Amino acid sequence: PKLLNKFDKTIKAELDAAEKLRKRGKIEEAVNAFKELVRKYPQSPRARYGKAQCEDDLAEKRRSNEVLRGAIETYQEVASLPDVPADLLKLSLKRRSDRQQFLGHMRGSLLTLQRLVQLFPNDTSLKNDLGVGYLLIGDNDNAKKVYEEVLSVTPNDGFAKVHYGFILKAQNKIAESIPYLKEGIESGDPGTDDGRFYFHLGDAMQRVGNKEAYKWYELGHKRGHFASVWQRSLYNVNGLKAQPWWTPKETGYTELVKSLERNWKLIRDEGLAVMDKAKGLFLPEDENLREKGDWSQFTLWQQGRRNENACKGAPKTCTLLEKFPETTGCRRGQIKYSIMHPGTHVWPHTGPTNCRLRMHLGLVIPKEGCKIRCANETKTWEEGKVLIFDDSFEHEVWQDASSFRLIFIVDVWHPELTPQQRRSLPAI
Amino acid sequence: GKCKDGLGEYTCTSLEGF
Ligand SMILES: O=C(O)CCC(=O)C(=O)O
Ligand SMILES: [Fe+3]
Repeated sequence: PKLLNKFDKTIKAELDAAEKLRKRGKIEEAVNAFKELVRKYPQSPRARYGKAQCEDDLAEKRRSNEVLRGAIETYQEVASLPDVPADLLKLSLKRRSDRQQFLGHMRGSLLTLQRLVQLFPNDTSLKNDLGVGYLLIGDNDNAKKVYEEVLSVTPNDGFAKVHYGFILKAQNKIAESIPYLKEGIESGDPGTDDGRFYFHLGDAMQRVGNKEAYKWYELGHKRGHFASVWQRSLYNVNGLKAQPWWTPKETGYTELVKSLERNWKLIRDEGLAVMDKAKGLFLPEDENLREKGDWSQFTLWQQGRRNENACKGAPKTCTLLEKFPETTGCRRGQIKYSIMHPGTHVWPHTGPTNCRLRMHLGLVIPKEGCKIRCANETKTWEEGKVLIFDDSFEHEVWQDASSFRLIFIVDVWHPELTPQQRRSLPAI
Repeated sequence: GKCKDGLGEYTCTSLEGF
């Protein structure tokens, strides 16, 4: 990579000396070394880039967002200098975007990537990076347009193929997404061996009835993406006891389970009252997990945060639950009423994390037509009784009764998680 | 969007620096 313009080649000796200090771990001394080069040579792009890299390393040594914010600006200063070589310009702004994403400045990272695409219009990899930027902010429409441009000039780019197929599947274009996901994974290009693409390829195949779906769950498991063929969560803590169905004693949460079963009728009655007098609080399921039917949820807690307006509708239930931080503090779970009507079939799916267990309390259960499968075992609900399963295992639900079915869903931390882990895991 | 019951989003967590 050509990093020295005409002037920097003349001071290459001073530049290499400072870089050796940064490479020797003496970051604080290399910071002042490159700062002195920037003072003496204010137009040197290599001296400016060296100052940015040292600020980057110092931000890690101290885990400082404020220091990294300065490095982000210094990387941009490199681009504003005259006669900057193309390799140095690309490297500074790409790293700036990467650090903007690390800080959560996703809007800023997008502008940096847009500037790179304008500067190097032929580099398709920068377009692929711009596509990821749109995906990180949820703009699947602009991401789709980007990967369509990449596939027009580079039709066999595997990175662009899997990301196009992911967007297609997200838009419920199930049958269309499969060739892009399969051929993209099979390309072996960097960035295509990702669990997210094995997950959605196998799920797309399941929804169209293709038997090849479980062959891809096998390969995903063999490559280290899934704990097993059945358990396909992607945000995991390794080593947690993996088991489809649990008993209350196994979870250790006996006091919560007894409290739910002893007081189940009051939980039912507050849910029925919301159905009758405030049905707008029940929101339709919005993750494209239904094949058909009507399925809605009324959420009291999410990501360990109490929903204040929701607890005004179920005040006694919220008061009862606030005694159990193992569920109210579960930042990777929810507490919610869940209603399902006849004619509903929920696609096989898994949750995102192995760090929770999911409890179901039966509230209004018709005598026939309702069942839930987890892994290879199908069960039914009982009014006033708790079922416990690990929803990181593939599960599927049917509702073919003659009236509605109402349950209460209570997520808890996996019992084997230490208190330190429950406080540090990013919320989902 | 949030990953409440499945893995529908490209990423399910948020970045907040260090
Ligand atoms: O039966 C329900 O209401 C929800 C089933 C389900 O997929 C879950 O509990 O995660
Ligand atoms: Fe589920």
